[PDB]
This record gives sequence, structure tokens and C-alpha cells, in this order.
Amino acid sequence: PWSGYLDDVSAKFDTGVYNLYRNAQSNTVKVFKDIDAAIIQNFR
Amino acid sequence: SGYLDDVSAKFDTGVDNLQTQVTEALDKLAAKPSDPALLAAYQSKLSEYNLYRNAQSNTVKVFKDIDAAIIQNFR
Amino acid sequence: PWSGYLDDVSAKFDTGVDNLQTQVTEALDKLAAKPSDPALLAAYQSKLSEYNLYRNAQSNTVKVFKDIDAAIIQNFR
Amino acid sequence: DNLQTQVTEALDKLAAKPSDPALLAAYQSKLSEYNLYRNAQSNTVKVFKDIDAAIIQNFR
Amino acid sequence: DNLQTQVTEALDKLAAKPSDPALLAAYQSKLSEYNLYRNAQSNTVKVFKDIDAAIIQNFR
Amino acid sequence: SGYLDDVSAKFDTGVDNLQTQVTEALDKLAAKPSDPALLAAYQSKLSEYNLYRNAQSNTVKVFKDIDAAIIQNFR
Amino acid sequence: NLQTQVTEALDKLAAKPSDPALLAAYQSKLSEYNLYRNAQSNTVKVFKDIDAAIIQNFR
Amino acid sequence: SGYLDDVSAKFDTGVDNLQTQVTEALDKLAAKPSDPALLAAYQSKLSEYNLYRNAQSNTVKVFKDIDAAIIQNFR
Amino acid sequence: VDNLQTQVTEALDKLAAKPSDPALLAAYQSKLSEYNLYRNAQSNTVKVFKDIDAAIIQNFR
Amino acid sequence: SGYLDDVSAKFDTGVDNLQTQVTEALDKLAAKPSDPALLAAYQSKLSEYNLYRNAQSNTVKVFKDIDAAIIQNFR
Amino acid sequence: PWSGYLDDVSAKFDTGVDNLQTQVTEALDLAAYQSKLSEYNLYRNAQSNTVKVFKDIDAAIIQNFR
Amino acid sequence: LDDVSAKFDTGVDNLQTQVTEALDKLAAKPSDPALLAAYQSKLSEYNLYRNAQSNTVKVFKDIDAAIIQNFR
Amino acid sequence: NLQTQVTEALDKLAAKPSDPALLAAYQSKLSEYNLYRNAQSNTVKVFKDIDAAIIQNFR
Amino acid sequence: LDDRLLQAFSGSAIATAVDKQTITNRIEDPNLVTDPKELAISQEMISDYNLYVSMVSTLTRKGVGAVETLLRS
Amino acid sequence: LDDRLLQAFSGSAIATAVDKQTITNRIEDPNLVTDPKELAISQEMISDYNLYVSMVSTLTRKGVGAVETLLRS
Amino acid sequence: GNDISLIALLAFSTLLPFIIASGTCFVKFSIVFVMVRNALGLQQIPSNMTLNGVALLLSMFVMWPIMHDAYVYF
Repeated sequence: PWSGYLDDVSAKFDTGVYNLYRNAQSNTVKVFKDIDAAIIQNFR
Repeated sequence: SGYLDDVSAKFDTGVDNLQTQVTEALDKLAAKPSDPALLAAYQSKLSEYNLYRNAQSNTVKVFKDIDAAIIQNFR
Repeated sequence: PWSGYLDDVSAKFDTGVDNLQTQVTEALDKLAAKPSDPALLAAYQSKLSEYNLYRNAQSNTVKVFKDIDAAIIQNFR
Repeated sequence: DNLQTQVTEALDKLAAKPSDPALLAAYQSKLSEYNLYRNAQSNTVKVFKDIDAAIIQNFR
Repeated sequence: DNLQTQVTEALDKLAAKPSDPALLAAYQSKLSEYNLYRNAQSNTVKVFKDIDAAIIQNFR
Repeated sequence: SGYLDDVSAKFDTGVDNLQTQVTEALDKLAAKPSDPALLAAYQSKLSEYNLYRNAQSNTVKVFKDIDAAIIQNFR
Repeated sequence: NLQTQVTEALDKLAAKPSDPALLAAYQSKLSEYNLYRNAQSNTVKVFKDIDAAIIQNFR
Repeated sequence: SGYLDDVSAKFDTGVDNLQTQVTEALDKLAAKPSDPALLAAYQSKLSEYNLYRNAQSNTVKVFKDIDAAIIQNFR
Repeated sequence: VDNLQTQVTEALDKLAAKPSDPALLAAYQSKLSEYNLYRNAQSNTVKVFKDIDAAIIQNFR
Repeated sequence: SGYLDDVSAKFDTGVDNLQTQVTEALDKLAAKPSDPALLAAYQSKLSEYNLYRNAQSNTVKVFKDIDAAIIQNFR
Repeated sequence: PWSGYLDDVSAKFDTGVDNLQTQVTEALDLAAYQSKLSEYNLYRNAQSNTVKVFKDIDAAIIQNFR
Repeated sequence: LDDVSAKFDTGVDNLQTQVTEALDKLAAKPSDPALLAAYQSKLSEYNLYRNAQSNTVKVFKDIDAAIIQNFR
Repeated sequence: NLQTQVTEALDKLAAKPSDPALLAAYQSKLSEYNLYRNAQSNTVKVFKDIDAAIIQNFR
Repeated sequence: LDDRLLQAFSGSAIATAVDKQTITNRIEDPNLVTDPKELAISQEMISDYNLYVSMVSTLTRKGVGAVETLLRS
Repeated sequence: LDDRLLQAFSGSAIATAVDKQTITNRIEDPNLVTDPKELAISQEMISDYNLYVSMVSTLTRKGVGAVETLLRS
Repeated sequence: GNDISLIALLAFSTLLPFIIASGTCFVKFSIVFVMVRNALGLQQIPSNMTLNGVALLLSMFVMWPIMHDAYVYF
């Protein structure tokens, strides 16, 4: 199997512990995508 | 085949479990799109598949720029 | 190693906030253990915000200097 | 040269986990530092190798 | 040569499914390689047949 | 009828039916833009037709550039 | 003759410059004409350069 | 008189109404910029006006480049 | 000459009144483009003809 | 003063007070950025100033091209 | 004290709205605060775009020295 | 010519340093808008200078090169 | 003279290389100076070649 | 004398013929044409060849020119 | 004395070689390639090498061309 | 070797044949054969293109040891 950095964080929640759990999890995972997507565009 | 195929396969060979996880995870949600347990999981895999594809594409474009410069100065 | 100039201008941002680099992942585990605590939940929002801007401000500047330098080294030709 | 070897290694870390925000930033630098050096060197050789051509075209 | 054959074959697959990324990346890589080859070949052939002229202008 | 017409036709012959499906879908949705089952069908067909037309153009452009880069060495 | 096809491809496009099915045809035809006409001028120069060089062996 | 005026004139004579159609449609909209019926009619008039002016200028540029080549080979 | 030299000269003076007006750009770009070719296509032939007279006089003495 | 100095002054004497108006609108706006009545005006003047300053520079670059080629045929 | 043209332009906004910087901080230490917070957000946004445009106009001209 | 380069440095005399001070201060609080807005200006002015400096030397480089070929 | 025009326009610009009006006024001078200096050198070459041809012709 | 000259001629002819082919083979191998590391050498290899043949055809003409000038006149 | 030619030539040769290598070494440093200040100083350095070598080349071509037509008859 | 070694070698190759005419035995050989032709009185025949031919060949055997010793030194 394989687990990237996004699941470095998401799995913390499943292993840490309801909608707050689900919503807070999803927003945090989503915010990191927006940080990475910026750098990938400066690559060029 | 050449050097550009090689640097791309580094990414592909570097993450070889995800190629299937996306198809498997998509199939679970297709049967039950209303279940958070599957929906929340799929979100992480789809977002991961996106970054892999973009970084893999921009990297190849930069190397073909370094190659196209030198080839002109052969004249 | 070959530590050029662009390496310093990146490290200049890390070394100015490096006390926070670990502090971000520390708060995540606390909150992940209890997402329903407002005291933890409100504090985390500030640290995550600071981390986002820090990374974007590093990456913009390390492009600009790549675009100055690449101008001058055309006129060598 | 270290710069050639140093980029090859930063690339190999990203190939393992391209989604880490800390790993991506590191490679962006080394990939920028590598692109300039290749260009500055290619131009300089072109310059020098044509001076030696004019200096032969002049005398016959 | 294989390269000319292998580039033609890759195009045909994408044309039937231009919306699949698994085929796009394969075409991006190969096409970006064929054009660098096909340019580098042209300059070299020219350069050798320029010497073969200069080598005559000295004696003519 | 040069080579570029054939390079393009390779896409049009495979996707040859897409022109007719998109034209048809526009007419069905236009009768009642509110039917949800009609909207979802059109979204995919219009997008599938978008990437088709874009990917075709860039391929002709790449050959246009290598072709001009050889001919300048006729001098 | 190739001159007429490119001209007439322009004549359909100029009447409706927003139909993409016509643009994709004109992009093709206008490119081919560009490469052809450039390839002829260079080739003529080469043949005219050889004939002039010969005369300078004697003249 | 000139051949590049003919290439441009080929467009101006086909969409010849556009020069006045765009001017008129704007004058109406300024009377009630809130009317949805006037806006929708204007969007397409302005959009069609853009694609024309670009396609006119790129074509003129390409024809100049062909002529600009032959004039060098006179030497 | 003035038939062409005037087309180029006066169209610029129109553009100077509204450099931001596209019909004045469109009607200008074509003339300024059409002028660049005429000046180049003249100058080369003046050289070519005068290069022959120099070669005829060179060839005898 | 030469010819390329004369070509430039043509644009400055046609667009005689745009340079003044820009500093005036900018000077007023800087005192009260929250007023929408000032923003709509300034956007027009700044944009218009841009195309003037940009159009000017492109033509000087074309006329020194036509000249530099002719003073080559002196050679 | 070498201040260039882009600094002279930026200084116009910072000199036209001189106290606002203290007012927003001082008003924090809510109807009044909302108006000051709103006025500050617009001021900073207008200042950013202006130096970008002037910076890009000049970068065109110098590209035609070549 | 040998003065053409130096002619730019004398106008830019401080600027080469101010960008270093602003960058070193920004790195301490990259979330302060008063520092970010200031830095954008001083950084932008450094781009236009370094670029406009390079294009000019290339022009004068080639005036000299041309003349010394006409000596032949 | 043209050289004194360029010389002082260059120094005037260096005081503020980000001013749009100073840049526009420098683009023309640096253009006009280049065309002058090339036109001049190319004709001096022409005149010395003419006298070089006479002195050989009468050997 | 002459037998010593035949050797100097023979050596140079072969050394050139091997270099001409050595370069061409770098354009067929795809790991060389598409890698900047291997391209940077090709630009030097292709440059050094040009200078050698250009110099050898200049001096040998001037040698010939020095014989005509003694004999012809 | 015409042995001056040996002094002028010997000085110029060494002075040139030093500048060729210095330009090269200014490109092998990881920051002499990547700092604008140090790039701009390499542009002044690389212009001068080109003009100096070309001046000597064209002046010496004339000087020999004067002695040619003196002696030939 | 350096850039300046080309122009010194190139400049020498331009002036080469004047030294061989004025600082080499070829001057001696040339006169001797013309002196013979005069004694016989045959000033048309043999052609100078013949006498100057044999003379440059013979001089080669004499001077060659000095040239080989030099390029190997450099």
C-alpha cells in the first residue's frame, strides 16, 4: 500500500478519535492541496 | 525511448500503488455515493492523483527547454 | 554540495520561522485527538494561516530572481 | 559536479512522495539553479568557439 | 527507424481517446523527444557540409 | 492535401461521431434546459468536444515548427 | 493549384470567423502554404548561387 | 491599394455589419443595463466582435512573414 | 512614391488622435506593414544592379 | 533633433493632456480610495495611458528596422 | 534615500491616508470598527495593482532597447 | 563604454542594499501587510534597473564590434 | 551633437530608471545614435577602398 | 622524408574519420540526444572537429602558395 | 630593436590566457552564476575579451599586409 | 597554445616564402644553374621553371633537419 502527505494528516483523525470530525478533516486536507498546487505552478 | 521517458517513469514507478487505488476507490463510491466513509476516503485519493499528474507534466516541459537551447548552439 | 544564491534566499525564509516549522504539525496532532475543542480549534486556525502565506511568499520570490538572472545570461550569447 | 548529482537526488525524493509541501519547495530551487548554469555555460562556449573562427577567417 | 514508427503509433491511440490522461502523458513525453532529435539531426548534417565547402574556397 | 491534413484527420476520424452528438444534445437541452437528466448528458459531450478541439490544434502546431526549422537549413 | 485552395478556404472563413470547424481547416491550409512558398525561394537561391560561383572561377 | 488590404477587406466585407451592430447594441444597453433580454443579446454581439479582430490581425501577420522572406533572397 | 508615402504618413496622424481605437489600429497596421516590404524590396535591387556595373568594370581592369 | 524624435512627438501632441490627467486622477484617488465615482474614472485614464505608451514604443522599433537595413546596403 | 518612481507612486497612497494605519489598530483596541476595517482593505488592494501596472509598462519599453 | 556600466551604479547607490534589508525584515513576519507592500515596491525597482542595465551594454558592445570589423 | 545628447540622456535616466517618460525619451536617442554611428563607419570604409583600388590598378 | 610524410598524412586522415563517425553515433542513441549531460559534450566534440579541419586546410594552402611564388615567377 | 616583438607578444599571450580561465572559473562557482551582481560583472568581463582579441587580429593582418606588398614585386 | 598562437603561426605562414628566398641555400643553387646556362649561351632553355625546380628539391635535404628539430621543440 501507499500513503502520501495528505493521508499523513487525514489518518491522524481516524486514529485520533462527528460532523466536526468529518468537516474539520476535509477542510484541512483540502487547504494543503491549495498550498501544493501553487508551488507546482511556479516550477516552470 | 530516451532520457525524458526515464524521468517521467521515476514518478510513475515512484508511486505504483495509487494507479489502482483510484479505480478501486471510485468503484466503491459509485455503488454508495451517499456514504461519508467512502466519500471522505476518495477525496484524498483524487486530490493525490491530481498533484502527481501536474508535477509530472511541468517537469518534462522544463527539461525539453534545457535541451532545445543547447541544440541550437551546435551550429 | 553546490549551494548557489537561490538556496540562501529560500533558507532566509525557513530560518526566520523555523521555530514554527514543527509547531504546525504539533497543533495538528493535538486537534486531531479532539477536533471538538474550541480552544484547540481556534488556535490552530491562526497557525495554519501563517504557514500558508509563508510558503507562497517563499515560492514567488525564488521565481523572480530566477527570472532576473535568466535575462542577463541571454545577452552573453 | 555536485549540482548535477544534487538535482538527481532531490528529484528522487519527489518521485517517492510528490505531495509533501516541504519537499516540493526544496526541489524548485535546485531545479532553478540547474537550469541557469546549463545556459550560461552553453552561451560562453558558443562565444569562444566563434572567436577562434573569425581569427582564422581573417588570415589567409 | 523505430523512433519514427513508435511516434506514429502513439498518436493513433490518443486520437481515439483524446480525453484519457494515461494516453496524454505518454504522448507528451514521446513528442517532446522526437522534436529534439529531429532538430539536432538537421544542424549536424548542415555543419559537416559547410566544412566541405570552406575546404574548397581556400583552394579555389 | 499535405501531411498536416492527415495529421489532423487522425483525430477527426476517431472522434468523427462527436460532432453529430454535440449538435444533437444542444437541440434536446434547448427544448427544456431544466430537465436534470438532459443537463448531465450535455456537460460530458461538450467537454469531450472541448479537449478534442484543443489537443488537435497543438499537435498541428508542433509539426508546423519542426517543418519550418528544417527548411531554414536549405540555405 | 494550391494558391486557389488557400484563397478559397479564406473565403469561407471570412464569412463566419466563429465556426471552429472552419478554423481547424484554415489553420491546416494556411500552414502548408507557408512552408511550401518558403521552400521554393530557398531552393531557387541555391541553384542561382551555384551558377554565379562558377563564373567566378574564370571571371 | 495593396494585397494586405485585400486580406483585411475580406473580413470587413463579410462581417461588415458588425461595425454598426456593436455600436448600436451598446447604446441600447446603456438605457437599461438591468434588462436581462438586452444583456443576453449584447454578450454574443461583443463576443463575436472580439474573435473577428484577432483573426483579422493574426492572418495579416502571417502573410507579411511570407513576403518578408522572399525579399531577402533577392540579394 | 507619394501615393504610398502619403498613405503611411497620414494614417499615423489619425492614429495619433486615438491610439486606443481599434479601427484606427487595424487601418494603420496594414499600411505600416505594407510599407516595410516596399522599402526593403527596393533597396536590394538597387544593390543588385549596381553590383553588376562594379563587376563589369572589375573584370576588365 | 532627428526623425525618430519627430515620430514620438506626434503621439505626445495628439494625446496632449493624458499625461496630466493621469497624475490628477491618481492624486485625487489617493485621498479617498473608497469612492466608486473616482475608481471608474481612473480605470479609464490609466488604461488609456497604457495603450498610448505601448503603441508609441512599438513603432520606433519598426522605423529603426527599416533604416538599419538600408544603411547596411551602403556596405 | 534613493526613492524611485514606483516608490513615489506608492507613497501617494501612504501619504494620502496617513492616520488610517493607526486608526485601524487603535480602533481594534463594532459599527465603527467595520467601517475602518473596510476602508483599510480597499486601500491596500488599490495600492498593489497600481505599482504592478506601472512596473509592467516600463518592462515593455526596455525590452525594445535590444 | 567602460563607464556605461558604472553610470547606473551611481544612481542605484543605496538600492543594492535596501532590497537586502527589506528581505531580511520580511522574513521575520511574512504576514505583516506593511512589510509586504513595502517590499513589493523596492523589489520591483530592482528588476527594472538590473534589466535596463543589461540591454544597454549590449548595444554599445556591438557599436564597437562593428567598427573594428570595418577596419579590415 | 548627437553624442552629447545621448551622453546626458543616459545620465538623466540613471537617476530614476523606472520613470516612464525618461525611458521613452531614451529609446529614441539610443536608436538615433546607433544609426548615425553605423552609417558613418560604413562610408569611410567605402572611400578608403576606392583609393586602395587605384593604387593597385596602376602598378 | 617522404615515407615519414606518408605516416603523418595517414594518421591525421584516420583520426578525423573516427571523430566524424563518433559524433554521428551520439545523435542516434536516444539517451544522449535527450539528456543535457550528454548534449553538453556533443557541443564541444562538434566544435573541436570544426576548428581542426579549418586550420589544416588553411596552413596547407599557404604552404602550397609558398611554392608557386618561388617557381611561377 | 626588433627583438621587442618577443616582449610584446610574450606579455599579451599570458595576459590573455589568464582572462580566458577567469571567465571560466566565474561560471563554476554556484553563486557567480546565480547572483545578479555577479552575473552583471561577468557581462563586462566577457565583452572585453571579445573586442581585444579581435582588435589584435585585425591590426596584425594589416601590418603583415603592408610588408607583403613591399617585398613581393 | 592560445588564441595568439594562431595569428603568430598564421602571420608567419604569410611571410614564410620571403625568408626561404633570403636566408636559405636556395639562393645559392639558383645562381649556379643560371651561370651554367650563360656559359653555354642557351638563355631560352632550360626554362627557369625547370632549374628552379631541381634547386628547391635539393635544398630540402639540407634544411629539413633544422625544421624537424623546431616543431618538436615547440
